[PDB]
Amino acid sequence: HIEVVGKLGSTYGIRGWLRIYSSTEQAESIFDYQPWFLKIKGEWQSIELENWRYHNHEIIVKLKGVDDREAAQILANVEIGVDLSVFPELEEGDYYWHDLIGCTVVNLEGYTMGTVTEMMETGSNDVLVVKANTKDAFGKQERLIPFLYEQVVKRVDLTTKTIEVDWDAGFLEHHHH
Repeated sequence: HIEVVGKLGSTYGIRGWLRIYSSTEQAESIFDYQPWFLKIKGEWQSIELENWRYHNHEIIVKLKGVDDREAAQILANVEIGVDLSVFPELEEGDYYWHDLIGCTVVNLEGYTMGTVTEMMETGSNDVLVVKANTKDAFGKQERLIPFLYEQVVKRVDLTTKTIEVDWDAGFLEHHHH
């Protein structure tokens, strides 16, 4: 279950913010987990993160119940932990699918197919449900693109949240040339 991933520091400002030091393998990664757990009196106390930002090469955090210098003072130097245990076994697809939701699909011709709103499994066939852009060139509202690696879905790039596919926009679409 719970594993240490950081430590709270000195209070900043007068409204509750305080510095942070994360043991997380890289750095900002401690922010991909919720809720957080502060070890107080040798016990894990759950706590919600509200926001965070940079203050001169120094990350600073703002927690839910903390709203002032004195309330943050109490938390100085306590360990932060998160629940890294396994997630429930999915009855459909895999966790990686979740990263495709919201990506933009563009075919080999550079045409923007729209934003993928859902991965749909109908039987043994998985399909990306793409919400076409407002009034796109071929009059389609939605596209069902087979989630097939190599022949249809060429690449996924979360760096710019994009999915490249070899899928015609419409019958009359012009090709490479």
